[PDB]
Amino acid sequence: RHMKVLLLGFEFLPVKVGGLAEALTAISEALASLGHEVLVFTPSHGRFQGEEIGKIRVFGEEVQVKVSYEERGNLRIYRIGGGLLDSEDVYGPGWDGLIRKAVTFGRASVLLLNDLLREEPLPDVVHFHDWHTVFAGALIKKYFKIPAVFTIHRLNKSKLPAFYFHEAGLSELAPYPDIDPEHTGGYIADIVTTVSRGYLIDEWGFFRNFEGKITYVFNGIDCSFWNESYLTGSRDERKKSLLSKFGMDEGVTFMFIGRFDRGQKGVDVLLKAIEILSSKKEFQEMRFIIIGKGDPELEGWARSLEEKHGNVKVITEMLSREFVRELYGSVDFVIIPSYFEPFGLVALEAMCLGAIPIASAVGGLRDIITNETGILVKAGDPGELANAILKALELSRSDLSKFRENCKKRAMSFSWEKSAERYVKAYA
Ligand SMILES: OC[C@H]1O[C@H](O[C@H]2[C@H](O)[C@@H](O)[C@@H](O[C@H]3[C@H](O)[C@@H](O)[C@@H](O[C@H]4[C@H](O)[C@@H](O)[C@@H](O)O[C@@H]4CO)O[C@@H]3CO)O[C@@H]2CO)[C@H](O)[C@@H](O)[C@@H]1O
Ligand SMILES: [Cl-]
Ligand SMILES: [Cl-]
Ligand SMILES: [Cl-]
Ligand SMILES: [K+]
Ligand SMILES: [K+]
Ligand SMILES: [K+]
Repeated sequence: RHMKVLLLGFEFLPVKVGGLAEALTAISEALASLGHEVLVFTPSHGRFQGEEIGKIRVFGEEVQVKVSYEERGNLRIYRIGGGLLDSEDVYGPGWDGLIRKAVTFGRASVLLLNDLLREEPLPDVVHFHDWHTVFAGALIKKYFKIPAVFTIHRLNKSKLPAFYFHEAGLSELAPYPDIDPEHTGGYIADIVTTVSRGYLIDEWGFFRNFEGKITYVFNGIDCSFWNESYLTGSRDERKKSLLSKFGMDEGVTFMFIGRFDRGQKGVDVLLKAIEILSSKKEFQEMRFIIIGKGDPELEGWARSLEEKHGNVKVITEMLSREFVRELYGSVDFVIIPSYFEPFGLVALEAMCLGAIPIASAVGGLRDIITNETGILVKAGDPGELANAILKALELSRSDLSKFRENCKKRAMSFSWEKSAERYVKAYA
């Protein structure tokens, strides 16, 4: 039953870059609330000012380690500062700084766990996340000999010089001049996981190295935040109103929310799909809201289409999640033309709010979006996307309502509690 878990993560609310902080906080809270004792080690990144607990030696120098302790029942959070762990640049500063920071975090973690073990038993498992925490995971397994579980949220696919493993005290893990840290993490782990069954398959070229000890464990979504109980009026009124607030009268509405970049989130695919459609007769019963920022080229292309058409709105400012929740709760479709997707949180947030997804058939999107709950399409293919948008527009029959309902039912089976229960089996 009850386990004591040591969870190593490189970000953790309130200190976040993208969604990882929130996902790790969610997991920890879920584990805790099932009754398990959960200790979290994570860097301070400059936000906390902890107690000195002793020195470590990193790259020929001494570093005084600091620790801030937050405790809430079975959930125990240790934020470790000292040297590079004080940089506010979570994934820095610079590439070299980052990796030195990750080594620093590895030695600092060992120090802390020794310090703690003076007064409590060893944890039953160490669960570390992403490549940044591999020095720490590998050192803890090595020194304290406890079962390790390695979870990959996103494969960085990059190598480090052996120098770093040597300096970390992990020479035995460095039999070549250059070493893939993700591969090392899978290698020393008793169990490896990633956050979706379709990403595990999309990356089987990597993950097959761990046949026999590899599985997937989905992430969750917070549907207590993402639901419609926060919105008023009916969906028609809201849409009628939003569109109008954008200069447009009613029409079936598609939304994209994403950074603007090449070969990732796929706004370029969508901007092209739109051009492809901007000559059909039905392009006129369609409204597009494009939200994000990044590549200037991609920005201009979007601003230009906005100008060319009184049918396209573009938002490069930053939207609060309260407001995004409003958008999802009022548009007809959300479009998710990713080139790859470890999990698919946006699809879930949208689905929790009755928006019907049209997504690339990549990674977790293939898991999440089943055939009664959204439309899937080849990634990278503007004509396939433009076509799907067309199908959707013809879909417009008040049995979009069947879809919407299926979307909600579905998205909500992705609870964090189920993730946690799943990780617990894996721990055991
Ligand atoms: O099981 C032992 C190790 O397993 C894992 O190692 C991985 C590496 O992380 C991968 O990067 C790769 O190793 C490559 C290596 O990256 C590359 O430099 C090259 O190595 C040559 C080397 O240049 C040359 O000097 C000579 O000694 O031969 C080497 C091998 O021919 O190619 C390597 C071979 O793939 O693959 C291994 C496979 O495991 C894990 O990362 C380690 O921590 C673990 O100890
Ligand atoms: Cl992200
Ligand atoms: Cl040390
Ligand atoms: Cl195979
Ligand atoms: K010194
Ligand atoms: K299976
Ligand atoms: K994701």
